[PDB]
Amino acid sequence: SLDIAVVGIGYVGLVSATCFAELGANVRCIDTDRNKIEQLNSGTIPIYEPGLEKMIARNVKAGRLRFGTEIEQAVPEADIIFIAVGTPAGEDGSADMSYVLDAARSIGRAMSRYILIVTKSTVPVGSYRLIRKAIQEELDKREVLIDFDIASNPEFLKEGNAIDDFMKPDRVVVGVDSDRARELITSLYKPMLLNNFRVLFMDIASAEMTKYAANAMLATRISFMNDVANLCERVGADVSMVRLGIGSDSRIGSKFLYPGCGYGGSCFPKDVKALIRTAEDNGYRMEVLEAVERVNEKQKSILFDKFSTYYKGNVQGRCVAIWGLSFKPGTDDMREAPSLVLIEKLLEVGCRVRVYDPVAMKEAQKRLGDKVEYTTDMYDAVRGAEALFHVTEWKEFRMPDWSALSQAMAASLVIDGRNVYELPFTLLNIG
Amino acid sequence: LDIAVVGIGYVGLVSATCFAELGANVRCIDTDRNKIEQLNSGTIPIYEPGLEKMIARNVKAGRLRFGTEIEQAVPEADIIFIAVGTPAGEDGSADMSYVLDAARSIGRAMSRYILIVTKSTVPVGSYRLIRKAIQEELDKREVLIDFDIASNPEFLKEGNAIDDFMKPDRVVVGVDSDRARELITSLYKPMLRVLFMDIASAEMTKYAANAMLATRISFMNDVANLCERVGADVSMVRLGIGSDSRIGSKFLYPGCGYGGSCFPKDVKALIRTAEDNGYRMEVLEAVERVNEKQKSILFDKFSTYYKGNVQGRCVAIWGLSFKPGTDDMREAPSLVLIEKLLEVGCRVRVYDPVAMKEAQKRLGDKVEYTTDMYDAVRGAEALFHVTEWKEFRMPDWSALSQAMAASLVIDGRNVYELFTLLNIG
Amino acid sequence: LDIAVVGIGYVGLVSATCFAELGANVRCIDTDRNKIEQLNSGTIPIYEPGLEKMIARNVKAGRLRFGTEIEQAVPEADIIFIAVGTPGSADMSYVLDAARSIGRAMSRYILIVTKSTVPVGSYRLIRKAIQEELDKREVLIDFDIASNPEFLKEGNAIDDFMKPDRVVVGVDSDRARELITSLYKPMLLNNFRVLFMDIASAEMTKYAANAMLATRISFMNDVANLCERVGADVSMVRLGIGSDSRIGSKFLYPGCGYGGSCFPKDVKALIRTAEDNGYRMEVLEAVERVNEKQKSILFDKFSTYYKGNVQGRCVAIWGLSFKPGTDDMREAPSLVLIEKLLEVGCRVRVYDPVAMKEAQKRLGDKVEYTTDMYDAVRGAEALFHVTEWKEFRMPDWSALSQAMAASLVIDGRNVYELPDFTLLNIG
Amino acid sequence: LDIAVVGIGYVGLVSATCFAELGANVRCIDTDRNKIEQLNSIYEPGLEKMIARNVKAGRLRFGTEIEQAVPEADIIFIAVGTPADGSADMSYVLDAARSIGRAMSRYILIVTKSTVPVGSYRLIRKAIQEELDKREVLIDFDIASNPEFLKEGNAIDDFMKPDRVVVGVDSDRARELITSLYKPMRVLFMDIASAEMTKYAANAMLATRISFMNDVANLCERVGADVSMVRLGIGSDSRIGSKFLYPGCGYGGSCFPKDVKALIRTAEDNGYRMEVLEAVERVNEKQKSILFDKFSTYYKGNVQGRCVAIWGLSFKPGTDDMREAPSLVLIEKLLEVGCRVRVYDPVAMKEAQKRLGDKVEYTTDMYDAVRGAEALFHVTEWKEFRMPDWSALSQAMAASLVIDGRNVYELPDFTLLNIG
Ligand SMILES: O=C(O)[C@H]1O[C@H](OP(=O)(O)OP(=O)(O)OC[C@H]2O[C@@H](n3ccc(=O)[nH]c3=O)[C@H](O)[C@@H]2O)[C@H](O)[C@@H](O)[C@@H]1O
Ligand SMILES: O=C(O)[C@H]1O[C@H](OP(=O)(O)OP(=O)(O)OC[C@H]2O[C@@H](n3ccc(=O)[nH]c3=O)[C@H](O)[C@@H]2O)[C@H](O)[C@@H](O)[C@@H]1O
Ligand SMILES: O=C(O)[C@H]1O[C@H](OP(=O)(O)OP(=O)(O)OC[C@H]2O[C@@H](n3ccc(=O)[nH]c3=O)[C@H](O)[C@@H]2O)[C@H](O)[C@@H](O)[C@@H]1O
Ligand SMILES: O=C(O)[C@H]1O[C@H](OP(=O)(O)OP(=O)(O)OC[C@H]2O[C@@H](n3ccc(=O)[nH]c3=O)[C@H](O)[C@@H]2O)[C@H](O)[C@@H](O)[C@@H]1O
Ligand SMILES: O=C(O)[C@H]1O[C@H](OP(=O)(O)OP(=O)(O)OC[C@H]2O[C@@H](n3ccc(=O)[nH]c3=O)[C@H](O)[C@@H]2O)[C@H](O)[C@@H](O)[C@@H]1O
Ligand SMILES: O=C(O)[C@H]1O[C@H](OP(=O)(O)OP(=O)(O)OC[C@H]2O[C@@H](n3ccc(=O)[nH]c3=O)[C@H](O)[C@@H]2O)[C@H](O)[C@@H](O)[C@@H]1O
Repeated sequence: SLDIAVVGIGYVGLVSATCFAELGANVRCIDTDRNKIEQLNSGTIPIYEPGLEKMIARNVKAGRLRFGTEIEQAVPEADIIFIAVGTPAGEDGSADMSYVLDAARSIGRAMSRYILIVTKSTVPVGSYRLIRKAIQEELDKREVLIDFDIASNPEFLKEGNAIDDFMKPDRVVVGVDSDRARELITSLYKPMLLNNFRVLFMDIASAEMTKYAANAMLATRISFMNDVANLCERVGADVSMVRLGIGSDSRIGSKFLYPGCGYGGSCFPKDVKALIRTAEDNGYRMEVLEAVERVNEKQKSILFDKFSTYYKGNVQGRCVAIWGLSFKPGTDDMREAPSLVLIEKLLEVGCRVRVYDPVAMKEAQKRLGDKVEYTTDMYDAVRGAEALFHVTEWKEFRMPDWSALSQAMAASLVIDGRNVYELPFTLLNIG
Repeated sequence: LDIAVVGIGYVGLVSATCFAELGANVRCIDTDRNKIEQLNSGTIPIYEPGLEKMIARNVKAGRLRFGTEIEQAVPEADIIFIAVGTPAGEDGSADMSYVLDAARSIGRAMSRYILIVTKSTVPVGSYRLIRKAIQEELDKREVLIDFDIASNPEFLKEGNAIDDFMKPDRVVVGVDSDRARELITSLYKPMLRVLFMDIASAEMTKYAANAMLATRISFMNDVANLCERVGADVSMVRLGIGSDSRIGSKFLYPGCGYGGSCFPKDVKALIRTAEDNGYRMEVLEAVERVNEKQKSILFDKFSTYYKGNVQGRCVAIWGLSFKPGTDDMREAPSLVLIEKLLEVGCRVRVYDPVAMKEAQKRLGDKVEYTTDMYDAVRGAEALFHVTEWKEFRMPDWSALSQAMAASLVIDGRNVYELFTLLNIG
Repeated sequence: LDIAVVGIGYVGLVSATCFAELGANVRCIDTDRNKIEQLNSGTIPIYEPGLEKMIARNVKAGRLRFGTEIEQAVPEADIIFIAVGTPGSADMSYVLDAARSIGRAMSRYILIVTKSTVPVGSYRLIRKAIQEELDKREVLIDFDIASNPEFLKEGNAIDDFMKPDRVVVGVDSDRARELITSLYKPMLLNNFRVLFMDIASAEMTKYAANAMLATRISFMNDVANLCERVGADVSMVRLGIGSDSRIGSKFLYPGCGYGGSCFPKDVKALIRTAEDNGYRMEVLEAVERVNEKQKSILFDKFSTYYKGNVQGRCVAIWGLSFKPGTDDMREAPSLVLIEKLLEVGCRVRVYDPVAMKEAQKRLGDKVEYTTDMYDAVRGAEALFHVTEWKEFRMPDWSALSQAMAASLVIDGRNVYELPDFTLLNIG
Repeated sequence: LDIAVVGIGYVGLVSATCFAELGANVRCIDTDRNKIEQLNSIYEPGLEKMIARNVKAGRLRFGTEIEQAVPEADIIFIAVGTPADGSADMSYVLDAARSIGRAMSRYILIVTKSTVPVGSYRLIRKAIQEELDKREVLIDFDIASNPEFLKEGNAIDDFMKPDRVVVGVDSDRARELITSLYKPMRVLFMDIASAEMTKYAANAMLATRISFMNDVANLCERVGADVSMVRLGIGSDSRIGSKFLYPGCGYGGSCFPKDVKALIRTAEDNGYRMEVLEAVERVNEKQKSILFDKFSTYYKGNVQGRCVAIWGLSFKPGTDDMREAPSLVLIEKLLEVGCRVRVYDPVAMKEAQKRLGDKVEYTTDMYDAVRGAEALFHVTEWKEFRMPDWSALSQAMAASLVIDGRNVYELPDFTLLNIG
């Protein structure tokens, strides 16, 4: 088989460790957070990633998945170790490499024999050199002579579809600088990729850049379509028709062209900013990406502007309802969510904000406390509301009872940030 | 069906010819007597593979005829297509004079119901101006004749237009009446993926499509330029991101920029449309800026290589057209490179298998026109590969090195693996 | 919309639950009162990925309710789906029973949509059955009938339903088209890929799609079996042909045959429909012959390897369900293997992550049920890998070698490449 | 690279010409001096003009002597025909192999692009080696398989923009050399036998789809379903795909009929019966009788002396090729029962005359064909037939009956019969 260690319990580490176990590997998944580690082991933590809770539980029961807090205990047990720790934005916008290098030093401190270290974390081009050096310095301090290889294997799964994205990926990208790493990685993924061995091998630097360019291009599709939607509004065109009209060109493709109230999540904002910053360090300005960022920042302001413009600037103190708080459907994650930008402005003007999300309300309460009203379901939310904002397109919002909404609301006004509705109400949307 | 098509650029000529191929009776019209004259004698006014032969058989069969008079075509036609150019106007706006000219001729000549379909790339809302122009001529003549207007944008590439027309990824049609919808359906159904929408949305679709493709290129050019500074391989990065089905693997090639008669003008026109409406298209303006800078990269590589010492050097250029498979040199990256080489007093030898006459019209005696690729490099201290014509793909490196004064190749299209080779990313 | 769905099989349960997840009010009906109680309470095990949790949340939210009386749900429904069983002649009694019940309860216009796989022309009998009940009641009420076959596969049912390649709908009225459009438009955010056709063509499409899938498989099994004899690699062949965009890369995997109720049922249904009309489906008859023979291949390789002397040998089987992700063993290749093993007197140890309770219902004490994949192989002289559950993918071969009496693996799904073992596979 | 290509059918001529267009120095060889004289001075879009520019530019040359081309080439392609006991005729391929062996002066890579049965590469090596042996010379060489996937009449596009390139090799030297050839122009490397099998399996799968759809169409007719709607309904499943699902009056051409048969024969020689393919073949043979039978049934068996018209003779649009054409089965049966047959094809009429002589009347255009016709058969879906003037047809015909073997027409007076 393989013995695999994974460092990190973010989506990436948790999903990857769990899926490798599901595939028959013996896996140890490690993190510094002892509380969460014990809860993952016990099955006492709410998990909203579809299928993940049961997949963890079955692989723990089967004895193929174990959770721990000590990298130094896992290293001598593993044939391959994946660094899948966070790379959040640093104070100046560059990728914060502190957690990645902490893991690398721990690996070097505990190494007992040859091991392959694979960096799955999103790390700037050249990072593999810093990781290698950190590991080697620890071996030197120890005065030991132990062989190892490093590789890059960025992850491309999205929150909300993580297991399917991991188990049936469009491709797997792998940066290597050795035959040994290529062989070991081939043998790891060959049994998984039954349709076609679609592992793309390349040099390490190129694999690291690939992750940045991918997320940057996705963000660019979205900001591009946002600018087009906003223009459509002024000239009397229908952006959903335009989307169909251009996505049908096979050179463009039909996915990730949805305009709306912006992209959120931790990843696109942090990764676009880090790539911009890597470029600046090298004397280069990334003008397309700078524009994509500016557009997205403005787009997160539009829902409030629609609401205030409908009411001709008279919105102080009104009651409103919001459907959707998470940054996208299928998660409790609210990092960089457009909902928070809307909420913050609504609070500045003293609105009474009633919120509902099928999963993210505990996270919302962690962020907002008593500043908003938490409601039991979508219909409870709209009681007495003078506007309804549809911000995150969870499936339960898709087919509302408009009659019931109209009876419950103070004013029959819906502002759709995700362009899902057609009325049988005044409906405002993007484009 | 009896169809008229106005215009004999690739859009009008290819659509007219293909409609005839499919069994329609087609009259294709233009104001240029000389070009029509050549078409009547079996010579095409454009460089389009397979076209002259397709015309020949369809003229012989009696399904295709050419003319210079809209007013004689109109009374015979069930549907007339406006497919004339909409080049950049003086202020970057789409020049609508040719389109409205055609619209007015149609209104002068109309005798009964006709559907007018605009295939020309026209700004959103142009259908309203076109209807008004037609109505005004009907009003002058004091006649009472209904008509419909539709948008059917073109997605053809010069040089591969027949294949693009005959096997399209989709057909986009903007209509505002059932009668127009039924009539266009009956035209396309014996060919075929048909997207019906309102007229404004069809007009916008054409600009948005062209703008997204330009966007892909400028995006990849910024990535390529960064790759160079950080030691990543942009060919591997292209493979790595294009393999995601959300992005796709086509139209991701970095190089020395985009040119032609379509992207620069359509991107400009869309940015201007925005400005007229008090909106700034931020992504597109940045896409435009990146592309303008990218057309300077080849010369800058050359100059940096010779450490700024370039005066009086002989150089050779492979490729002059803005892309392979055409004589078209509008906004070509080659012209930006040549302009700069000339400014610093380089001796410039050029070869293109198709575009040399067009180059000669543009440059006169300023560059040396050579007979073949190997003839171009004789005595050269730099070879620039600017346009990726197929014949340039497998060069004899011995034959080159022993003919050139210096074995330097600066590849603006990332086709070559080995001389010193400079490339993009 | 207020929607009713009759039937609590894969198709009925998944459609009902997904419609409620999308915000509709849904009543889901079946005669089985015990199972209906367990569905409302969230107390029946469900191995369809995601389904148990989605049912529970929609029940709790009040969008999904299970019941036993169709006649209760009809006056409250805008659309009613018939998704009951139609178990090579089709038993239509369940569909027509539902149709009659609808006719007895109808108070106003309703659209009746048949999602069950039914013979071509069934819509005419369904309309006639409903009308008889209206006539008997002396009521004059208009209604429409439609066909909306289901294309989901077991093990991926929710994703298949929520993000389908297409939705096929047979209709004969604008009112029905408009109503069906209003149901699906909100779901299909990427593009509206509802294909409207006449009702008979929608019925035929369901059988023809499944029959084409079966045809690809039997085609590749004949190619794999030839590959063994001429020294070609069928995995390289699959890549070689699947890369032609006119062919495509999906459902080309040769193996120990196709199972499940659906492919055999639907291939046979077309064969029989042809015979009923003086025709013969020659390609499909061959596809079925090839599949029958393919289900003997694993045993034949085992016997040949031991030169026909196999009585009294212990063997182990990994995988019992007809495919991974279900407990469903209907027409499973595992059962054909097990039968032949028992017919020659081999001792059979079995393991499947999910299907062992079903296997015990089917086999009783005929085979030994084991606790995990490694327990299964203890003392075995051959290991058959029949159903490619993921936990089987990366085995500890040394452990297998130590536990087994002989290191022989016979792989009916072409997943393994050896790192001491002998590996036999298909092509 | 210096490349030689042996064979001047569309496979060899297109491959040779496309290699030259891409900058290679190419010598293209055939045994027929007049065809080579013509070329230095087939029906295929764009190929005439591509040959001309590459001959002028001195990258493409035609010759009759393999012997002269071999010591000049880095890579030689065998691209001669393997026409149909039913097994593949290997005589042309082996002739080329022996000539290469007779001429070799140094290491060369021999690439077989001809469609050849699994294991043929062994015979090819043996043939070349025996010649080297006869000469008592010690020269190493490699052999590879590189099957072609070109469709007649869309061949340049198929070559230049292929879905994939398939290469069977048994040496790293061959792999590097072939990689160096294609990279400047998605390449699947495998062992040689798997490459040879891939070609047969691909064509057999395409045939299978057709016969599958023809059985479904014929059934649709009997149960009141519309096979065009069924085609859209099943091809929209991404597992199936929407291309190459068109029922009609059968597949023809040289390729599918002979390759299906050859594969069936390879299997028999190996003690295996390909039951799916044998059924596919049977269905297609019967399908080519469907048009005539629809005509005879329509007229209640009383057909002697009636005049009929046929639109389309070639096995498919875009070619003059009539090998195994459904039109020939239709015409032969029409002549048997004493019908008078008028034909029109925009390209294939000279080929038809070679096969039919004076047995049919050749006409000038689609309208001339239907004059006094009591049935019009649409057999090959050439584009000029797509928007007929149905009034004009009505007036010219003796009876307004159209029998469509390609399901292209919907009527706007006429009776239309079609397949499914
Ligand atoms: O680096 C990462 O970990 C991941 O980041 C993203 O995944 P994620 O941010 O979880 O989710 P997405 O589905 O990309 O959504 C991002 C945001 O874009 C928005 N969005 C998405 C698509 C669209 O067309 N329009 C649009 O506004 C979403 O609603 C959401 O707010 C990428 O999609 C993953 O490939 C990548 O692996
Ligand atoms: O390349 C990959 O990543 C995927 O390849 C296949 O996925 P796919 O070809 O999309 O097929 P599925 O939709 O997962 O399964 C469809 C049918 O094919 C069958 N199948 C799949 C794989 C295989 O090797 N043999 C085989 O018969 C399954 O049993 C099932 O009935 C595998 O089934 C997945 O485990 C894997 O994630
Ligand atoms: O509006 C039009 O009539 C046409 O404009 C373009 O066609 P065209 O400009 O002829 O040619 P492209 O192949 O799109 O090339 C445009 C430019 O981009 C460059 N390019 C193209 C692709 C690429 O990946 N990278 C890149 O630098 C080309 O070399 C060329 O300079 C579009 O591709 C057509 O879909 C459209 O119909
Ligand atoms: O009519 C139905 O209810 C369903 O029947 C099948 O779904 P199902 O039988 O549940 O599952 P499949 O994944 O199609 O598996 C069928 C069998 O084929 C086998 N298989 C599948 C794919 C393959 O390439 N090779 C192969 O042997 C599988 O292992 C399994 O035994 C169809 O795939 C669905 O589209 C259809 O809706
Ligand atoms: O047409 C359909 O059946 C599918 O269309 C979309 O699916 P898809 O375009 O494949 O996108 P997903 O993978 O579901 O989502 C990708 C990203 O796009 C975003 N998205 C999706 C839909 C939308 O309207 N707007 C939008 O921004 C999501 O928030 C997510 O971040 C819907 O999101 C699916 O729920 C639906 O089943
Ligand atoms: O071996 C070869 O050289 C070629 O054989 C065929 O090409 P070809 O026979 O020239 O033409 P096809 O377009 O495949 O048509 C074959 C026959 O099938 C019929 N056909 C095709 C497609 C269809 O859906 N239905 C159908 O009846 C056509 O009318 C024609 O009679 C294959 O398509 C090529 O990929 C292959 O390279």
